[PDB]
Amino acid sequence: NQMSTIAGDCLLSAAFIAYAGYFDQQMRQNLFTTWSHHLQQANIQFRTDIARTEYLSNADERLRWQASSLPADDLCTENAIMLKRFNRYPLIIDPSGQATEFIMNEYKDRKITRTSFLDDAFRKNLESALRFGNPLLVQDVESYDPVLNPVLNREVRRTGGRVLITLGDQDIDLSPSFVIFLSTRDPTVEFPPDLCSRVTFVNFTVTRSSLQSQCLNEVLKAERPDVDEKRSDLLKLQGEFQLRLRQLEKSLLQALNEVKGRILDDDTIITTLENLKREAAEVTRKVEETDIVMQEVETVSQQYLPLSTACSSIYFTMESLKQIHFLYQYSLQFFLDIYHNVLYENPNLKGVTDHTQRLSIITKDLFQVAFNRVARGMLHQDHITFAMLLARIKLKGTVG
Amino acid sequence: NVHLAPGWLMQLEKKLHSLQPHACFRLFLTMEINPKVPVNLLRAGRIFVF
Amino acid sequence: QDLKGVWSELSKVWEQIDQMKEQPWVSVQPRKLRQNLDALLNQLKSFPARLRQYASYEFVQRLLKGYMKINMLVIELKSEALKDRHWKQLMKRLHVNWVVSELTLGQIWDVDLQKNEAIVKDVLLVAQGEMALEEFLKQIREVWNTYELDLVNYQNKCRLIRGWDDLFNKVKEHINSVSAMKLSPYYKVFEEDALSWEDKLNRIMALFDVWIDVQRRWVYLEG
Amino acid sequence: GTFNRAMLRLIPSLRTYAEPLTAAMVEFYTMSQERFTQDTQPHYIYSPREMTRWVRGIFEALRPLETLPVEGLIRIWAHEALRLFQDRLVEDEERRWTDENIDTVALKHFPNIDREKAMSRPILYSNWLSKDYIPVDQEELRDYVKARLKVFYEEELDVPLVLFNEVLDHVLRIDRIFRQPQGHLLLIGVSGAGKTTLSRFVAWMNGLSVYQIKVHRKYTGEDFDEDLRTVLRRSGCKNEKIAFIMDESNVLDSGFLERMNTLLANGEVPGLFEGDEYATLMTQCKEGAQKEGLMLDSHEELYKWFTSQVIRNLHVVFTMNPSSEGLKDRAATSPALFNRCVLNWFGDWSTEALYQVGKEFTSKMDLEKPNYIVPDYMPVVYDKLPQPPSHREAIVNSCVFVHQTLHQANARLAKRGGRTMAITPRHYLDFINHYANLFHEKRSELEEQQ
Ligand SMILES: Nc1ncnc2c1ncn2[C@@H]1O[C@H](COP(=O)(O)OP(=O)(O)O)[C@@H](O)[C@H]1O
Repeated sequence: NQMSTIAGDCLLSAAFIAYAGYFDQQMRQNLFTTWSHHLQQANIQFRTDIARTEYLSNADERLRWQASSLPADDLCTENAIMLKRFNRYPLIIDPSGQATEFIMNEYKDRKITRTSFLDDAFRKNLESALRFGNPLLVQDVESYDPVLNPVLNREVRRTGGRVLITLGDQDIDLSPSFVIFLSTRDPTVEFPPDLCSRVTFVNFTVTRSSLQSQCLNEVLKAERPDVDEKRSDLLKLQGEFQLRLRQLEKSLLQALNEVKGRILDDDTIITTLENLKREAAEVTRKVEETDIVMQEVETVSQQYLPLSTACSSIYFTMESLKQIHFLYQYSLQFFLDIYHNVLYENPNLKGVTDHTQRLSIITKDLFQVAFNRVARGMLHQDHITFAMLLARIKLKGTVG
Repeated sequence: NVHLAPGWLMQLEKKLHSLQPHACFRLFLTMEINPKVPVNLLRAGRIFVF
Repeated sequence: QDLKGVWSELSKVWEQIDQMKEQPWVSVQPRKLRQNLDALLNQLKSFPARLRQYASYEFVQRLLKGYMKINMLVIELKSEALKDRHWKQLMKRLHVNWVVSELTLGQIWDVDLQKNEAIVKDVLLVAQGEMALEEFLKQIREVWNTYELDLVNYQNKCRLIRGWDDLFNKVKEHINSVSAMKLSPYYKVFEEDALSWEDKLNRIMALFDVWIDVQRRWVYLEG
Repeated sequence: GTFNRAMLRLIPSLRTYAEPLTAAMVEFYTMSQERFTQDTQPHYIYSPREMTRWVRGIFEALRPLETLPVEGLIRIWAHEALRLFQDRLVEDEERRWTDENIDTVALKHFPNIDREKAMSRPILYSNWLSKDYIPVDQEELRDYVKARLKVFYEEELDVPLVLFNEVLDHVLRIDRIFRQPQGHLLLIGVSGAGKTTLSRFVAWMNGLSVYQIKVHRKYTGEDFDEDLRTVLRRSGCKNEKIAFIMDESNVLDSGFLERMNTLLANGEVPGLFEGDEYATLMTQCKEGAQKEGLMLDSHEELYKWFTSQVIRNLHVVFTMNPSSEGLKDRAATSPALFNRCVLNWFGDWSTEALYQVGKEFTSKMDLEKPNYIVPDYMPVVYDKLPQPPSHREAIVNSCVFVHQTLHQANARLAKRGGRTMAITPRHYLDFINHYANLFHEKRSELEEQQ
C-alpha cells in the first residue's frame, strides 16, 4: 500500500521543497492544502496525513539539528529540511539570527567560514572556499556580488583534468566538498529576478500564526506533558516507530542466525519474540487509536489557543513599539525569556494543580511580567500607552 | 558614555555575540538616550530608562 | 543449426569487443569508443529477430548497454587529474593487478564498474580535490618565481622599490590562501609543500615589512 | 506602393497584386499603430521603419524564388507581419488580436484565395532544410533542430533542451536576426526561460562564436573598455563573427550603456582606441584588409573599413527581465535598444511548454500504474491533455497545476501589497529534478525494506 502512494507523497514533498520556501507558515499550509486537494481531485494516491518534517528526514538528523541549536519548531524543522535537500544553494532570510549560528554549528566539523558581501576580501575568501572545498556562508545578500552568478549557476568546464569555474577573469578550480550558503538579516528586501531564479529561498521570519503555533506548542509541553507526549507519538507514528520495528526485526534476524541449533537448546529466543510482539502490538494500538487522539489534543490546543493568540499579539506590540521611540527595540529572544519566566520559575503557579486555574494564572502573569520588563526600558510617559495596548489585547482575548 | 563612539558600540556587540562569558559576568553600559546607539545593540540588551 | 548461425553472427561483434579491450589505456579515446560502441549497438540491432530471441543476444546487448553507461566512468577516468597515488588507491580498493604500462580497456571492462561506482567516484572526487590543491601550489610557484620588484630611479641617486601596495597585497592574499588550504580536507597530501611555501611567504612578509620602513626613513632622512 | 511595384518586378506573374498588397500593408500598419501605443507598453512604437523592414523582408524572401503563387505571396506577407508586429507584443490577447487581424486584412484585400494554404497556425520560414527561404513543416524542422541539438551537446557546451513549439519559433526568430548585417537582438524574458541558451545555440548554428563578459563588483569601466576592444578587434580585423551577449546584470552600470549605444548605432565607438591602441588597430586592420583583398593605406579609409567589418560581423544580444518600468529607464538611457535592436518577447512559459518539459524530464520515472482509474472529472490545466490520460499524464498535469498555483499565489500576494518573489521556469526545473531524486530515494528505500 505504501508503494501505491509513493508517487503522490513524493510529488507533494518535492513541490514543497522547491516552492514554498519564501512563504510563511500560513501560505505554505494553504499551498500544500490546495495541492493535495488537486491530486485527490485528480485521483492521485497520496497519504492524507503527510508530516513533511517527518517524511523528508528521520530522528537522527532532527536530534543533530537540535544539538546544533536549531529551535524545535515546525517551521524551523521544515527550513532545516530545505537546507539539507537543496539543488540550488539556499538563501537564508533570518532577522532573528538563529539560522546562521545553526549553519555554523552544523558545518563546524567541515570548517565553515563566515563572510559578508560588504567585505572587500570576500571574493578572495570565495576563491579559497571554491579552491579547497570548505563550505562558506556568505552574509548580507543585499549587496550581492554578481561574481557569484557562475557558482550559483554551476557552469563548470572540464578542460584536461581541470574542473573550472570562470569566477570573473580568473578560471579557478572547484572542489567537490564546496557548498555556499547565502544569508540575510533584513526580512524586508527585494531581489533581482535572476537571483530569485538561481536560489531557493528559506524564510526564517516569524509571523503571527508562526509565533502562535510556537507558543501553543510550548504551553502543551510545559503544562500538559501527557498531551504533548501523545502528539509527539503521532508525530513519530509514521516513519519512526516503523523504523524501530525494522531494527528490532534486524536484531531478531541476527540473534536467530547466531544460534547453532540453540533455537531449542536454551528456549530463550521466545522472550525476544514476545518482546517484539508486544512492541508491534503497542505500535498497532497507537495506529488504530488516532482519531480519538487528534480530537483530544485539538481540544487541549483550543483550550490554550487564546493564550497563544495573546502572546503573538503582545509580541507584535513590542515589535511595533519601535515607532513610538527609537529606544524601544525588542527582540523575539527577549519575549522568549519573558515567556520562560512566566511559564517556569513562576511563584504563583507553585502549589496549583487545576489546569484551568493554572491557565488563568499564566494569562494574568504573562501580561504582568511583560509590562514589568518592558516599562523598565521605557520613558515614564509611555507606560500608560503600553498599559493601554495590553488592556486592549486582554479585551480581545477575554470571552464574554 | 558609550554613546560617544557608535562604531565601538557595534564592534562590542559583535564581540559579545560570539562569546561565552563566565556564569557571573555582567557588562553594564551607562549611556545617554541618543539615536546614535546601534539598533542591534539595543536589540541584544536589557534596556533600562532612567 | 540456429545456435551455430547466431554464434557466427555474434562472432564479428565479439571480435570487435576483443579488439576494443586490447587497446592500452594510454591509447584509448573515450569519444571514439562511444561512437564505435554506438555503431556496434546499431549493428546488433540490425540482427534478425529469430536470433534476437536467444539468451546470448540479450546478454551481449546488456553488456553493450553496461559498456555505454560505464563509458562516462571511462570519460572521468581518462582525465589527467588521476595521479599515480590515486591509481594505487584504486589498486587497493578493487584488489586487482593492473600494471601502469599494462592498463587497457579490457582490464577495466572486466572489472564491474556497474558494481563499484561508489568507490570510483569517491576516489575521483578525492583526485579532483588533490589536483585543485596542487594546481593552487603551481600558481603560487609560478607567481613567486616570476615576480620582480619594480625599480624606479630616485633623483639619480638610486633605484628605489615601487609598488609596495601591490607586493604587500599579493603576499597577504597568498598567506590567507595557504592558511585556508591548511583547513582543506585534501591538505594532508600537500602538507610539506604548504609548510615550505608558508615559511617562504612569512619570510617574504617580514623582509619587505622591514624594507618599506627602511626605505621610507632613508628617503626622509635624505631629504 | 512604388516600393512594392519595384519589389514585385522579380516575379512577372504577380504585377496586378502590388496595389492590393500595399493597401493591406498600409491598413494593417495603421490598425497596429492605433491599437498599440506607448501608454500600454514602453516599446509599443510603430513607424515607417517597421514597414520598410516589412518590404525588405518580403523582398529578401522573394529574391531567390523563381516564381510563387499568390497564396505564397500572402503567406510571406503574413509571416513578415507576424515577425514584425506579433513578436514585440507582450500579452496573449494582443498576440491573438494581431494574428486574427492579419487574417482579416489579408482576406479583405485579397479575395479569391485559399485561406488554409495562404495562412495556417504554424507559418514558419527557414533556410536550413533548403537553399532558399521556403516555408517548412514544423515536424521536419523539429527533427532537424533535435539532430543539431544532439551535435550541440556533443560540441561547445552541454545544455539539455526540450523542444516545444515556442522554442521552435524562437530559434527561427533568432536565426533570422543573426543573418543580417548589424543584426542586434534584444530579448525580454523571465530568468531561466533559456534566452541565453537559445542565443548560444543559434550562434553555434550560424558559426558565431559566443563572447560574454563576467560582470562583478570592482568591474570598472576600464575593464569594459578592454573587453570591448578585444571583441572589436576580433570582429573587425580578424573577420570573425561574434555573438556578443549581455544580461541585465552588466547593463545596470550606466557608463557601459553609453558606449554600447554608440556601438549599436554607428557600428563603432570613438575614443575606445587612442594613442598606441590606435596604432596597433591600424597595424592589424591593414593586414586584415590585405587578407580580404583590399589595398588601403590612409588611416581614415582603414578605420572606415574596420567600421564596415564590425557592422557586418558583430551581433550584440541583450537579455533582460520583463520589468516594463525598467524598460522605461532602458529606453531613456539608450534609444539604440529600441531603434536598432529588434525586440523579442517570450517571458511567459505557456501551459503547453510546461507540459512538454514535465513529460520529457519525467521520462526515466516509473509512474506507470495499470490499476489507476480515470476520475470522471479532472482539474485539466493543460487543455491539450490526451483523455483518458495515463498516470504519467496525470502527474505532469499535476506539476503544471503546481506551477500555476505558485503563479496565482504570487499574484495574490502582490495584490495585497506583500513582497513577492518571481516564479521562474528554473523553479519548475528544480521542482522536477527534486521530484526525480526524492522519488528515486524513496523507491530505493521501499525496495530495500521489501
Ligand atoms: N527549453 C528548455 N528545455 C530544457 N531546459 C531549459 C530550456 N530552457 C532553459 N532551460 C534550462 O535553463 C538553464 C539556463 O537558463 P538561462 O538560459 O541561463 O536563463 P536565461 O534565459 O534567463 O538566461 C539551463 O540549465 C537549462 O536546463
